Amino acid sequence: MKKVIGSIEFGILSPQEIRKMSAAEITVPDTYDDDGYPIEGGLMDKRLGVIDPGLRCETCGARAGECPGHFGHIELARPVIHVGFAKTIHRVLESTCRECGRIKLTDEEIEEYMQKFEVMGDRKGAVDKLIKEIHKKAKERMVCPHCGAPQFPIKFERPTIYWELRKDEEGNEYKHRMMPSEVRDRLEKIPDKDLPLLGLHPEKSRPEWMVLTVLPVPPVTMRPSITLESGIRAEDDLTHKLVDIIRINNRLKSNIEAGAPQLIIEDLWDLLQYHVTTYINNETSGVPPAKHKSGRPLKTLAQRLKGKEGRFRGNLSGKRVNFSARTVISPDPMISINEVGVPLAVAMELTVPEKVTEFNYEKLKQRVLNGPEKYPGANYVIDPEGRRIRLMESNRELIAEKLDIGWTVERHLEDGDVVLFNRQPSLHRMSIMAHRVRVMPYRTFRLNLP
Amino acid sequence: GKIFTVSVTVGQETTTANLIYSKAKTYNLPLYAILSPSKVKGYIFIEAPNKSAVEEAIRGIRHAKRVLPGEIPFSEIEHFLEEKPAVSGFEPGDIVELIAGPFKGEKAKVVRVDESKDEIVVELVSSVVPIPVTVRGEYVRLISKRQ
Amino acid sequence: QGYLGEKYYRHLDEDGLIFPESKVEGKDVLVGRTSPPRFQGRRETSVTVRPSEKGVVDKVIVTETGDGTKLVKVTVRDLRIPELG
Amino acid sequence: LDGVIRPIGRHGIVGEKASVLARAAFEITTQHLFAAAERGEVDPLNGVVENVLIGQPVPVGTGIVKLAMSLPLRP
Amino acid sequence: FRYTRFEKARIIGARALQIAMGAPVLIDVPEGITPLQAALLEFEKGVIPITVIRPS
Amino acid sequence: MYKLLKVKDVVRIPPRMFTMDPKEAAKIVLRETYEGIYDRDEGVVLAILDVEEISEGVIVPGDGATYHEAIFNVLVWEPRNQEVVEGEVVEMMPYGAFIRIGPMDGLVHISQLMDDYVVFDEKNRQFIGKETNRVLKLGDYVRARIIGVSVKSRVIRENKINMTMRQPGLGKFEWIEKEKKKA
Amino acid sequence: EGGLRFGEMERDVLIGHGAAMLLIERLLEESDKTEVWVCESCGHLALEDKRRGKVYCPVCGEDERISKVEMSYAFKLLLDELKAMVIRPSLRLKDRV
Amino acid sequence: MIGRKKLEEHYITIAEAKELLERRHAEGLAENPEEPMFYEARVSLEHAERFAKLKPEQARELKEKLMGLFDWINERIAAKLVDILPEDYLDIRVIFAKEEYMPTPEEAEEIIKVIDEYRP
Amino acid sequence: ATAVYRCAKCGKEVELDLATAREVRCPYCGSKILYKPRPRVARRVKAI
DNA sequence: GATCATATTGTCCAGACAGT
DNA sequence: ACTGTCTGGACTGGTCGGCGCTATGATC
Ligand SMILES: [Zn+2]
Ligand SMILES: [Zn+2]
Ligand SMILES: [Zn+2]
Ligand SMILES: [Zn+2]
Repeated sequence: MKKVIGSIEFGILSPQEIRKMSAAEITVPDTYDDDGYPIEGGLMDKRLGVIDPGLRCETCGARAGECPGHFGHIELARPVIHVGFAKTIHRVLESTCRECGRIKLTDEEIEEYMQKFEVMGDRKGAVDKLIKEIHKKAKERMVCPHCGAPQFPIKFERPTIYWELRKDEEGNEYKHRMMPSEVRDRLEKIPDKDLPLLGLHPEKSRPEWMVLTVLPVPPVTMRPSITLESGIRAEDDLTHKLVDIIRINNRLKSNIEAGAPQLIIEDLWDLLQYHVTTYINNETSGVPPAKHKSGRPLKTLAQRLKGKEGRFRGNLSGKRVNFSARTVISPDPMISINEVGVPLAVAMELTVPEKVTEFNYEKLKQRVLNGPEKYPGANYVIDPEGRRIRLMESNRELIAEKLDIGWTVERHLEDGDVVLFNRQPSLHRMSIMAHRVRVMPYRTFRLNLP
Repeated sequence: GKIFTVSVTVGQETTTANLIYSKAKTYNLPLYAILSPSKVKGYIFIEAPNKSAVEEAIRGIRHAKRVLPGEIPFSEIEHFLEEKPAVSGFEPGDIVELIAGPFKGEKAKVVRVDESKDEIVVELVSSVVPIPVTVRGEYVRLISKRQ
Repeated sequence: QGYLGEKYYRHLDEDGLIFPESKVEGKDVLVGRTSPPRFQGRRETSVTVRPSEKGVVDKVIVTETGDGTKLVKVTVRDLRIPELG
Repeated sequence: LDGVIRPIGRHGIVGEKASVLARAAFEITTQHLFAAAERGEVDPLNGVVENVLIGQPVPVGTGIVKLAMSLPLRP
Repeated sequence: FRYTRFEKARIIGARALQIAMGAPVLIDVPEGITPLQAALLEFEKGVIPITVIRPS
Repeated sequence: MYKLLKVKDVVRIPPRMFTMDPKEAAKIVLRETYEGIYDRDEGVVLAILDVEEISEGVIVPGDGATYHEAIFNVLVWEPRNQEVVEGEVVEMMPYGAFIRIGPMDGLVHISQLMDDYVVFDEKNRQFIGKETNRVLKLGDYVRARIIGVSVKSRVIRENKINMTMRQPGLGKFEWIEKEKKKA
Repeated sequence: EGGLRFGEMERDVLIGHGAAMLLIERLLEESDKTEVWVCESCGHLALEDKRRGKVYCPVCGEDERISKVEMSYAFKLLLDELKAMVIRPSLRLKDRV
Repeated sequence: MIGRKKLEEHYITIAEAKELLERRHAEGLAENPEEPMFYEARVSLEHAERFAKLKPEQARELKEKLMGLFDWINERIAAKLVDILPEDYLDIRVIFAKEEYMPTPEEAEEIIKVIDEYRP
Repeated sequence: ATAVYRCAKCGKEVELDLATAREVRCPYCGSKILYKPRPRVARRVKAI
């Protein structure tokens, strides 16, 4: 049968889910060797998909053009704060106790907020207002209502730097840098019952998943590699960012295994955090954007998703379509308002797929027997099983003799065919209308003056 | 004498250390000591009275990026200048990854380890038949401790 | 592999260059070029006319670039009689 | 609609849209998606732009027409 | 009872899709028209079998 | 174990079957769709008997076919764990004997066929007991209960059935009769 | 030999015209139509192995409850981008009827 | 899972399944190609007609008698009993050894001479 | 696969084999730019 | 000579925030 | 409770055509 996506549920990917979804582990910061073959364990590994036509994917066994691509995982030496959740993390850091892990609210207040959450319904604005109110109420409490442990204010430095305002034995106020490991350890202590108070799903948006311990490297198909006209492969910006991330992670792992001092470890941790932050979003405020060797800044996943040229607008809301033409228009008062002047060259190129029935069998047979170079003719023939055959001179008569009920014939544009006629910009719904095809031997479009 | 860190290009820390040594010898620098362990990649340690001498000594070398502001305590680098074989701390039954050798980029399991011959015996986990091979103790890295 | 067709190279000479004053159509081969294979037989990298363009080959120039490699520039002219549009 | 004056931008009508994809497609795509991931929001895909992005028929015009058929057709 | 433009368009599209892959025409045909024209003549003759479900 | 089920389902009738009866068209579609497959919770879908009730069709967008809510009777076969069944040996090879008990073919291990090291005779595909001197040949009725069913695939042939036979009271019908004579 | 862009404004005026199936044919059936395997247990994109010849969900298992969903390849790319951005989209499948 | 939902589930016997498969064979014979069903259904019909111990109406009567005689047994137990048609304690014991209940000799005997009525 | 070519500046005929050419130039005047001569096969052009 | 790891980290509008 | 200030985001769509860039300082 067939199924459709009834609904979409969003959440934060757990490290276990990233490990399970990964078909390979990436440790080599390289794409291709001298001869051009992929390197095992690299980003261009066949386990993550294949772009080059010759290669065959290891995970699914499919060739290029049909392999959907498979994700990989990178085991980071140290946890890295996700920048997109980073500010939200700070909010949780201002809402939960540093020792017990529970929210900084009384039991009666917690229960009342639960009734408030249940009562209001599903309007987003009320939920955000309640979350902001709860965070504001909890952030001003310096004593945990459940454990009584003292709390300290936390200062958030953009993009992923956390400062805790601590007091020494002499009363001096100093700032302690909260490492991502400490932040993740603090986030792990929050129970599932306090997560709805923080606006987090207990089974889908655990706060500890907001700190990245495993980095999901994208499939090969989503970041394809092409060969230039000079014979040199042109890598993607995401591929370069992942190469840098893998190199820094390997250096950090080597230094950790070598017993490097704390100055080494925190410096490499900061470098890895910067690399991951740029990989998530290269236009993050407060950091220098990642640049190529030519000085060109890279666009990472965030710039791929957002913007006019992004996936949402340039590829999802609006995209290029097939079976479309575009040319100059010239006046034609001799045709009706229902008719559009279609050139013969355009008509013989754009094809209407018409199924062979009991009443149009002779017309479609004549269209097939005319061929693609004779008007009115046909360009392609699709059998009922589903194989598309292009009509050439050799098989023009053979396919026509083989035509039967249920076949589809991509015939040329004929008179009376309905086509869309749109002019850009489309300010109103009247900027496109369905006209009738009128075939004339000239080159330009023809549209009636009214 | 305070310990400071100098970041250098990976794979040529010894060359930068030798260049700094030559500069100190031929330029009368107040440098006390320079250390460049092979295990640590891309960084070197400099024992100097102050960080200003460190940044002055490393100045003029394009392969020396910067000097870290902090000061390394001597207990952190005490274990670096200690006579200890690389095979120490490796017990059979765990999993290791071979850094170099003919089996480059391969995971294996330790079967026999001895410190007298500075070598270790590992069985490849990807091999269907168990065939032990010998590899230098410094060519492996512990990935998970198990018996 | 990559052979466009027998009739596409009908205007080529024995040196892989198109003859001048030769009528060409869309996707017609002007300079026959073969590329070494990636990572098999030699690839096909012939320079062809645009699919929506045609005309007559006006001139062919053979020279060398700054690196000493051969360079062939083919100028193709098309008569544009005024029409609708 | 909510008793207060709201703009038509990212801070107004589009801001309080129940659909995650509707908010992400128009404005502030990255932070809206990350906030939806934080909240674990479920998009019912009851809008038009989400069905456009996915490929399901939109719930407007002929997309709301439901048809019934009597199988034994005897011409 | 009247048919809306959207309902009529949906009915004609469904009938044309049925005619394209089966569903012999209940009326005469001019021997050469497209299935869309067949659905149009079926609607014009008031012989369509497809109904419209409306909430109540 | 054979099973009769009353199943309600949405059946898709293509426009080419419009001229036929809706019940017959739904039965044909269900027969070409569900018959000959294996279901995890139902077993071997053997046959579709009839369609009791059908509903008015609904046309979904993007498809000219008509979807009908129909209730129908299905005869299936579901092998159960620790379930006894009688069959006939149809195939014998050295590692185990294949017996037909229904739509599937159960496998009986040569080690565990009897409490005796039975030798396989490759000349005539026979099983010979060393001490009991009992001969097992093709076409012999046997009785055994199942201990292992593989439901890793939806194909009937790829599914594997393993039974147990070393327990007393099982084996050939003549063996059961001889055991009953002693008791 | 590129195509013609059907921009956001064209989609908006097609919505205003009320032509749902025309918009489906334009944006989906003629640009990037594709089929994917979705696991009903967790909503993750299932993996189909041609060598094994079987479809299964690697994150979850579920060798039985896998369904084929027709959607745009741009939507699949968006899902991949979201997964790379450490965001898990769970596709709750629904019956067509 | 067959269909959207299951309404009624019954443990049918060998004889009634054989009758249903014979009806399917007749329908396939009415169908123009000479092959009525696939390999599995034809093999099932052959096995059922080879092990056709009882008539379908006799099997139905025996199954309903078993169902009305006791209360702890189900349709599956009655179907298995009418399939095996036990004659003594040995087959009853090897059937019910792994079951939830190991029946006493008295109820085993009463099952036995309920079974052997009109037994071929 | 040698062929005759016309020089750009001097215009004299230049003979060389492009397949195995270590350097293509006109030896008569040193010019490095050559023109491919028009073939003598008759071509038919429609008058307007 | 032919290779090879590494390759730095303009305006305007609206929401949130110290200060008085 | 007001008030000026810091920070963040967007800046109509589409099309034709071209130009040009996407390594290097050691090592044997
Ligand atoms: Zn693949
Ligand atoms: Zn606490
Ligand atoms: Zn799953
Ligand atoms: Zn010259």
